[PDB]
Amino acid sequence: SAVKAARYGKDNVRVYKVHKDEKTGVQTVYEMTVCVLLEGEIETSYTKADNSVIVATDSIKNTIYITAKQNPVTPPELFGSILGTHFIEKYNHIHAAHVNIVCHRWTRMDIDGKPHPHSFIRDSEEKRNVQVDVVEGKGIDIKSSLSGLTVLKSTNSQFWGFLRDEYTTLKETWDRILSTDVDATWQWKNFSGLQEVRSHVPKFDATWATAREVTLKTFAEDNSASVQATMYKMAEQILARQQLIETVEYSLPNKHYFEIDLSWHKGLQNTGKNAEVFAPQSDPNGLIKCTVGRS
Amino acid sequence: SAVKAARYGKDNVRVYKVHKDEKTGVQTVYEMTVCVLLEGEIETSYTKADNSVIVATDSIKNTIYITAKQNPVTPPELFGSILGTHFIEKYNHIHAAHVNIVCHRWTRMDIDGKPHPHSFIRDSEEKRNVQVDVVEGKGIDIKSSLSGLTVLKSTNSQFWGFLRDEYTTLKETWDRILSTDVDATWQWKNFSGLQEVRSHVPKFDATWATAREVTLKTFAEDNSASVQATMYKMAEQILARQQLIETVEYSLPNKHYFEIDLSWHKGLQNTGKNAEVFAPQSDPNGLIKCTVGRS
Amino acid sequence: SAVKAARYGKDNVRVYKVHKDEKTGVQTVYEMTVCVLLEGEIETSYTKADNSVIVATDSIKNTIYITAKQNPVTPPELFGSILGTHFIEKYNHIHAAHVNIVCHRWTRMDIDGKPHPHSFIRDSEEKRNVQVDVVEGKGIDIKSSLSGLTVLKSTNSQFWGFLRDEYTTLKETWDRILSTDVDATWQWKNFSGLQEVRSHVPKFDATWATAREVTLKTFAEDNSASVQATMYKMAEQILARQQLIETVEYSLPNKHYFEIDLSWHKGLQNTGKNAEVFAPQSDPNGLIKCTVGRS
Amino acid sequence: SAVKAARYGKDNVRVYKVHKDEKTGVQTVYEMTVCVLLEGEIETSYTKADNSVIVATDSIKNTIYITAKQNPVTPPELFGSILGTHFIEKYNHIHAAHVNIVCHRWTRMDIDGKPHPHSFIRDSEEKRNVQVDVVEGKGIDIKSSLSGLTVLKSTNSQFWGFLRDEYTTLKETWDRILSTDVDATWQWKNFSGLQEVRSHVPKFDATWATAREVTLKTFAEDNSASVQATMYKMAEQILARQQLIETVEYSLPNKHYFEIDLSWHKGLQNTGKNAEVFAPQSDPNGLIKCTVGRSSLK
Ligand SMILES: Nc1nc2[nH]cnc2c(=O)[nH]1
Ligand SMILES: Nc1nc2[nH]cnc2c(=O)[nH]1
Ligand SMILES: Nc1nc2[nH]cnc2c(=O)[nH]1
Ligand SMILES: Nc1nc2[nH]cnc2c(=O)[nH]1
Repeated sequence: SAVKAARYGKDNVRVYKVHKDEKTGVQTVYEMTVCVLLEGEIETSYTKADNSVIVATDSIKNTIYITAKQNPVTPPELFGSILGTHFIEKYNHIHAAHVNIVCHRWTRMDIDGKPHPHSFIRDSEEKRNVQVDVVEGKGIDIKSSLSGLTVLKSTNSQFWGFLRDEYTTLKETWDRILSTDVDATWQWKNFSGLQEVRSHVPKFDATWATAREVTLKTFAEDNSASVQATMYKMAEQILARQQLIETVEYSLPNKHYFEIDLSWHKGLQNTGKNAEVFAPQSDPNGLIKCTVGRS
Repeated sequence: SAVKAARYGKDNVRVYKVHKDEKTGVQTVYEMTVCVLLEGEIETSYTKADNSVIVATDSIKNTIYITAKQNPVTPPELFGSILGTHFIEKYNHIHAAHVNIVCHRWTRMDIDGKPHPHSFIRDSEEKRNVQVDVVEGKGIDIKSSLSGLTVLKSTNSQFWGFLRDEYTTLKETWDRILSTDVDATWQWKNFSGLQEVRSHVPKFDATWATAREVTLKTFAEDNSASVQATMYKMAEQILARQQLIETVEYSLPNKHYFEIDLSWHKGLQNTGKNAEVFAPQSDPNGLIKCTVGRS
Repeated sequence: SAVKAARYGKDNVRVYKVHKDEKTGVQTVYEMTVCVLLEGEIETSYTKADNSVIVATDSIKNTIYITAKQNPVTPPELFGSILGTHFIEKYNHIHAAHVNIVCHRWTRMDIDGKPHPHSFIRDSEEKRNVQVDVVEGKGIDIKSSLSGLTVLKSTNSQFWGFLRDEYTTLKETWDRILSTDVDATWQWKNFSGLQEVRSHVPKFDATWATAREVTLKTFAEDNSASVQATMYKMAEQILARQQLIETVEYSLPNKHYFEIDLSWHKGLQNTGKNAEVFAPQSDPNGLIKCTVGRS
Repeated sequence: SAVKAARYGKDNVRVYKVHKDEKTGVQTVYEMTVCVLLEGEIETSYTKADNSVIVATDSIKNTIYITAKQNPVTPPELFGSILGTHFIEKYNHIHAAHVNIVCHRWTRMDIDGKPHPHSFIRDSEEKRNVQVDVVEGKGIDIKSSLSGLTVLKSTNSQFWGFLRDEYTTLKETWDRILSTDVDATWQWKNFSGLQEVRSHVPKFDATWATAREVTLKTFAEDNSASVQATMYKMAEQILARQQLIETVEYSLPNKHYFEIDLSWHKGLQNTGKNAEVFAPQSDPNGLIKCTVGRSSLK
């Protein structure tokens, strides 16, 4: 046998960092879950039980804290690159680092129409993630995204003209409920090193806000008959507003709402134009994926 | 042996309702999970295997759907009362109905700084619930609540002066993080019947908004060395602002954030006054409860 | 206002203990999640923010570990009584201690047809729990239970004879799938103190086994048209076999499996006597409860 | 801009099938969750909102049910093949079918020392899965695995001799607790088509049982200084017991049990040789992976 591939590291490392302003007295908090996986000349740890090439995962957890203490944790795209570079630079035998970061929401509270200096609320289970691959000699690869974004539109969505055969029973519709969770991922053009990443810092937070805004707006305004076409319009706008992006990827898990026919009960009308009460379905669910690039 | 208590019904009944305004064309959606358990002279289903006294759980389901279609599903406190009343009025042997409703958040999307007519977002995992108890010849008991409200304050929270013995290792503190999930419940005075509940409708949504605002404010502004003291303050205000309320119950699971001593590494200062990076703890967690009533 | 009720303590405290047999060298492991809530003269901590009467929840945690170290953690009924007793006896202003324990399975591995001395496998997600209420001058109250026991019988289950009205659409059946999670609890007669509990120790593990065996046996053998009737028989046998038990309580959340009509496709027969493929339903579900006592 | 990649289908389709032996009266049940994703000339559905090329997800669901009714659902490897094949063979514009199947346990109950004819128990949250990729003109690729296998050994596990530096605080140990959730996947050699998969049907259940056995036994008996070394040995044996296997992948999440120092309480000894009470840690956790293949050395 032979080791064709190997990674290892620490997962689920929860980190919280606070920023205090001595002047204004305002405080800002950052909470995220980090995962670091290493690659390199560690083959013997598997084949010869040689631990000498092993940087303890516990030490990888230590490095994460230490790094967050000496560096800025925002934007996550930067912090990830810093954390990733450290490993391939500090350890001669390590040649790849894979960093995953999940950012939780801690939105500043508004008390009496005013932003509180030190109170926060988790206003959503929506996440801002980044997957940064740092490979020796090959620069830095970044993949930004947002997930856990749940949306619904009560009308202005249709579905007809689809293939029909001996396996179809679905009835075409010109009005229906469209609900889904949004997983959007934008891949940045390869970066040569930390210095290049550092120089584009301003673009990160901006592009994210751009991705979020485009998604919501397009979703809300688009009177579709093809979820596929809807997400394609979403990817176009993103690619157009940010030149540094190489590809945009969407993954929309459809959430179905069934009509309930109650006519059997005193001629109760609750279908088609009279549909008012629906039964949300936990499963199954449609899944539509999409990767869009430049011509 | 003998049956001392029995209940049965349908759980996890997902429901969705949409209200359309022909005039403006603005739509509104409601989604919730309903549970209905029944009580009465049904012992024989257990003892003699007699089903004749059993109202099918599938029919309880049908009923929930029908009820929603024929009535207003908001406020929940009202809808719950109607649904519970239905069973004791339609069945001779049914003497009590216990309805549990969980309302999910579908916040209206703001596009271009203007509310969208038919697009929604799940802006939180926070819920608004109700527990209605309809008992023949004893009125309707209603318990309202809000849960899943997660907050954190980076300062202005202390803890000192607590009991100290041979089992204590916790050091006193005058500045720490305070994070928790909020579970607040207010119990209304017993209503005589559907009519009376219908007469106080406007107080349900208002009392809920009030309970929410007081919790958020008190938490944010109170600088106490006692989570206990803070929650009592919240209950006080709620009881003072709504006379129709008998008791207010709070249950706060204290989520801890530990200081990370990094001194062992090049004398890095990250404790006490220099504490910037913390480690969130998934478990365990303090749990503080409290039921406040009137003198 | 006035404090009607108050509790507080530590929750989700994970504990693991290993017992090494000094003769054979065989190791047995125990793992469980503990929760401890205290009651007593602590009102002032809420009304006057007086922390002097507060035993830190951190100390509560510490006490759990220490107690586990100096005492046997099995059976959980004993360990819960020891832990509960400690708090009311060590603190004068503490009058009640509510201990909840969840036991996780760590089944010994059989390797090559022989029990391994120190390797375990988490076979089920089924738990064994205990709730122990230790109240000063009122003895020790113990509620044992098993939960998370999932079973299914493809046949020998019926449902017909139930009530039928204008809300009924369900067809009666004489063959159907019965699946459900099992939640069984057995209340022990009130115990005077730790001394009494200790003397009845051998009865705890035994009865749990009995409850589990009866539940499984009855469910599999009973050919009934009433779940309610099946659970009652379960309760009966448990009360007959153990006199120290006062009441048995079952809570069965049904899991439905619908037939799938496939006649629209080449007249495929998949209903009634030809039903082979079914569609498991996540929700909603029927919930049947029952508390049985002695005449 | 342009469409680089595109898939779509039905996810989380729960299925239950029962087999009744009219002779013996013994019934056997099967439950699984299926996911089917399709690929092909469907770019227009994105670029020009053309649903004409779209096979409704609802119809994909119906198809799973029909296929389940007309064919065996065991072993999963076979069923996934039968299902993926159907799509590329029935739709000219559909070129690839990605089928994911999760198998839920329903173990027959033993009552009074004998197996019950129609009663089962969910004796574990452990699962048996398969990922089948049917591509037009490329054959059938199969990835079988087992997951959710949680194990723990209270001793006979060590960790010393690792790299130490200014970021290191961990102390060396010669006796510790080793617990982990096992995730094992074995890739089969490419199959030309359905007929070839059918011929090998018997190897599927046999290899699954071998992988599970090898995993448990090795975990139990190995006294290794590294989880890496222990998972390598497991892969070795599996590759050695089945020649149709090309690679074996292992993903082990080391769950930690920390010692608790109680000496601050009357000098109570609870560390090292005296350790009895441990604190299980929910997070974070170590994560070790590795893909083992066949050597080129003769
Ligand atoms: N087995 C094992 N234990 C560890 N503990 C900390 N790091 C490691 C590692 O790489 N392997
Ligand atoms: N066994 C059983 N099946 C049901 N199906 C619908 N309602 C019921 C009920 O009360 N018991
Ligand atoms: N606020 C608060 N913090 C604690 N930390 C430890 N115990 C307690 C308690 O009772 N209240
Ligand atoms: N939008 C949309 N709705 C569907 N409903 C069933 N299949 C589909 C699909 O592919 N797209």
